[PDB]
Amino acid sequence: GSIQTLNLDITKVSYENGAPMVTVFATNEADMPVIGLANLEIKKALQLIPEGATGPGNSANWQGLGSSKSYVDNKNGSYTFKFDAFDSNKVFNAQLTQRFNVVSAAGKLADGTTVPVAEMVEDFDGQGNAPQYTKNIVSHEVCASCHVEGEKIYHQATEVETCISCHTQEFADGRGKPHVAFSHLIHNVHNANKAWGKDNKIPTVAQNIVQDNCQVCHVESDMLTEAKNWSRIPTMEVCSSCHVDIDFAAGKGHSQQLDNSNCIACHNSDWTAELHTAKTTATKNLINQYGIETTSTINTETKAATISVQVVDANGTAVDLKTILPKVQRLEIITNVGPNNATLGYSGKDSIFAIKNGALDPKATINDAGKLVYTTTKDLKLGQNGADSDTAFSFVGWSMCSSEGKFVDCADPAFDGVDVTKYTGMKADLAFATLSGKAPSTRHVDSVNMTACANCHTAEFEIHKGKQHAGFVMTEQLSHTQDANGKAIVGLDACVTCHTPDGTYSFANRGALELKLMKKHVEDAYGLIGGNCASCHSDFNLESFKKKGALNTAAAADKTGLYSTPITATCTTCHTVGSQYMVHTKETLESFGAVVDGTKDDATSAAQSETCFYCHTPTVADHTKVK
Ligand code: HEC
Ligand code: HEC
Ligand code: HEC
Ligand code: HEC
Ligand code: HEC
Ligand code: HEC
Ligand code: HEC
Ligand code: HEC
Ligand code: HEC
Ligand code: HEC
Ligand SMILES: [Ca+2]
Ligand SMILES: [Ca+2]
Ligand SMILES: [Ca+2]
Ligand SMILES: [Ca+2]
Repeated sequence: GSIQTLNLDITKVSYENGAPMVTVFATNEADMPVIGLANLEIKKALQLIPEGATGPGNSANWQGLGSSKSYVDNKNGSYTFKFDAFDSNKVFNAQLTQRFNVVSAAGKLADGTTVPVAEMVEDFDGQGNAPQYTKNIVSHEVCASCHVEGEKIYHQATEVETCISCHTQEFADGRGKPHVAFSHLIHNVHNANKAWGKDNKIPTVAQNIVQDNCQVCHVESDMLTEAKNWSRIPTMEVCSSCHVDIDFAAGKGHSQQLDNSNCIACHNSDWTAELHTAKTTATKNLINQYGIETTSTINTETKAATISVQVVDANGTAVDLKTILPKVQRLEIITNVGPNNATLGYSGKDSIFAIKNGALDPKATINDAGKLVYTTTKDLKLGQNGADSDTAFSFVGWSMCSSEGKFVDCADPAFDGVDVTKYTGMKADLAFATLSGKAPSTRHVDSVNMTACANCHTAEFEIHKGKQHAGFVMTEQLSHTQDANGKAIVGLDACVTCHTPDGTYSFANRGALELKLMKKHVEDAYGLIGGNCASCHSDFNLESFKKKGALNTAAAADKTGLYSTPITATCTTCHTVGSQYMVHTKETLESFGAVVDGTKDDATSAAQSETCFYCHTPTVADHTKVK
């Protein structure tokens, strides 16, 4: 017995006896009543002091009325709370909005049914009817974009409304610590201008992901009537969380301000909203001005691929590349072979900067039809490694010079791409060709897609933008399949051009795509993701292992490549052999048909000999599952 989702509703609030009696109804995912909850609580009872009541320009704030763990299980899915010590401070005012924060701890019913954590708030007037006014600015869903839903965010709770219900102005005032008010703390912990906590943690990682982008948490909503407070209610307490060098009292960094009375007079909502979103809005507009449509064909005689790039405008109308060449900062074409198991490795792949700072490479031309045309020079070894090796796949990344939200001429032929304020990564593309002229093979894209990446990195993520690459913006341009609802899947299959089974530039980096994303995020995003496979995966495509060969897993002493059988390679990214993270010894893994950091030939020969999935039945919900 296990409940998937515990739903909680406050269905009745009665003040007929003085302190409120609060009834909560608990249901599961099938809307069935949940009887026997042992850890249900009113974590906070609050009332809302309205905007400006504590002084001109000041925020609304949640005044404390107490808490209760005293309830009766009514044996029908409902639970009725009483307060032993309601409103200890004697501040209860029936003219104010009343809030209850209800939490149910993860654990078990008597029958031993597992129950997950649940949290909610609901607001009422002072007689238990619907409320007359609210402070509804954000909703828990925005935090779940980046923080694993149902797990504690830092401490105490899993949903932002619970945080807000404890980290009040009254709480911060009572501790003599303005910074622990939630409206200060939330921006402070994602912004690197000052450290937080006893340890002076500098939020470097949070700053690099959030980038002060208000729209990752402040989202327009009909369900949130105070959503525009982020631009409409400027206060020194909140604005100082990132603007840490102003002293309003002393007029240092700013004209003196002794209260919040005049902030809105100068800091109008339009200006605050525009200035903090201007750069991301401008970049997004630049990215959406142009597209590319890419084709590739194989010469049946020479077995070279010819890649043709059509620039298009926002409407999909042809643009002759000659008209914008002076503003093309880079265009790169990377070609590999065998989309399900790349065969050329990193050193064998075909690659070219066809354009650099307005200059065509001599190997690339613009034809009379205004398309860029480039022919591979590397041996593509088409057809030399089974049916999959009939297909060449070419990834096109490009960038355009830009300044303050406008495209500009690339004025410097040697511009090295380090200063990312001087150009924009544009929409990348993927083109398939076959030697045989049959339909191309394509990689599966049904287990991970760019929608997952975009939850943390935004849809405008210019991947690898800098000295080495133009910046790859991943969109429906390189979609070749739809999901069961007919939505275009934006896959990471193009990334395999470089993220090959042989790795990237070094054999030591687990460069294979099957290893690299999981390696990077277990090392650098563990605080957000940990073991949460669902942060990237809708599914595991375990059938894909039947199309894989050896995967590079290490470098030998002499810098040559060591390889594992593919399931072992994939699991050992996190579960390092010989470490505290892997019970199976090397000898045991070999007993299950694996090659562990051996030769490419031994790993290739054994690649379909692994018995792992006889015992292991991993799902995204539980990757650890065994018979
Ligand atoms: C992605 C765009 C994010 C959204 C939306 C939110 N958070 Fe976040 N948070 C994010 C990162 C990358 C980090 C740094 C993690 C690290 O390992 O350093 C954080 C950090 C926090 C913290 C600090 C605790 C810590 O883990 O360092 C807290 C308390 C926090 N975040 C809370 C939080 C809440 C309540 C959000 C919804 C309003 C929220 N975050 C959104 C990335 C993102
Ligand atoms: C009371 C019931 C709490 C709830 C719910 C949450 N937090 Fe909390 N938090 C609480 C206390 C008593 C303290 C210590 C404050 C102090 O005096 O120093 C904290 C501290 C934090 C901090 C550290 C803040 C800083 O040092 O600048 C963070 C980052 C924090 N809390 C985050 C947080 C989040 C995201 C919550 C919802 C998931 C949350 N807290 C709930 C008490 C309470
Ligand atoms: C999530 C990580 C956030 C980002 C990024 C930004 N804000 Fe935010 N803000 C967030 C929360 C959870 C809250 C508390 C809401 C509540 O119900 O208490 C806020 C609050 C503000 C406020 C206070 C509004 C008020 O009524 O006093 C302002 C003025 C505010 N936020 C502004 C703001 C701006 C300008 C940001 C981009 C630079 C921004 N926020 C980012 C969560 C997050
Ligand atoms: C961190 C999440 C921030 C919060 C909260 C606030 N601001 Fe901010 N502000 C932030 C950044 C990263 C920048 C630079 C923006 C850019 O792209 O140029 C700003 C800038 C300002 C400015 C203009 C710069 C100046 O020198 O005046 C103003 C006037 C400004 N911010 C005001 C402001 C107000 C009134 C806030 C509370 C509502 C506020 N900011 C919060 C980051 C963050
Ligand atoms: C008009 C007379 C003002 C009043 C009243 C307040 N502020 Fe202000 N502020 C004003 C200007 C002209 C600027 C510089 C704008 C620019 O783009 O250069 C500012 C700047 C800020 C900033 C940003 C500081 C920085 O980035 O260096 C913040 C965070 C800020 N102001 C907040 C603020 C608050 C909270 C106020 C009421 C207490 C307030 N300001 C009053 C003009 C005026
Ligand atoms: C939030 C839970 C994340 C999801 C989902 C994905 N990524 Fe991520 N990524 C995340 C963090 C916290 C970091 C480290 C940031 C730091 O400052 O250290 C990363 C790092 C990357 C990098 C490195 C480049 C960078 O811009 O920092 C890349 C290239 C990257 N991530 C790509 C990426 C892709 C393609 C994803 C979908 C498979 C993906 N990430 C998911 C947080 C999160
Ligand atoms: C060749 C032109 C490449 C293409 C196309 C892509 N990547 Fe890459 N990536 C490349 C190298 C040479 C390296 C460094 C060596 C290494 O293997 O680590 C990388 C690195 C990454 C990383 C690690 C963090 C980082 O350095 O940014 C990640 C998470 C990564 N690459 C992801 C990735 C994705 C999602 C791609 C398709 C959108 C992609 N890369 C393409 C070389 C090349
Ligand atoms: C985003 C940062 C990821 C997280 C978190 C996890 N995985 Fe992953 N995984 C990711 C990518 C980009 C790929 C490559 C897809 C490709 O086309 O090669 C993978 C691949 C796997 C595979 C191979 C089978 C497949 O579905 O493609 C397995 C078995 C796999 N990943 C397992 C796995 C587990 C168990 C995770 C949680 C502990 C996990 N992944 C997280 C990106 C990310
Ligand atoms: C990093 C993205 C991971 C990859 C890739 C895989 N696993 Fe994993 N696994 C991971 C974590 C963070 C944890 C929790 C560790 C803990 O605290 O216990 C796990 C756990 C397991 C377990 C249960 C633990 C045990 O001692 O057996 C199993 C059985 C397990 N993982 C299996 C497994 C398999 C078969 C994988 C390849 C398909 C695999 N994991 C990849 C993180 C990651
Ligand atoms: C049945 C006879 C098994 C075969 C065949 C393989 N594994 Fe296994 N594995 C098995 C058990 C009972 C456990 C422990 C489960 C638990 O919850 O404790 C495991 C564990 C792993 C783990 C997790 C390791 C850790 O966290 O310490 C991984 C990554 C793992 N196994 C991988 C794996 C691979 C790659 C195999 C084929 C070569 C393989 N296992 C075979 C049972 C069995
Ligand atoms: Ca209700
Ligand atoms: Ca909830
Ligand atoms: Ca900070
Ligand atoms: Ca295309």
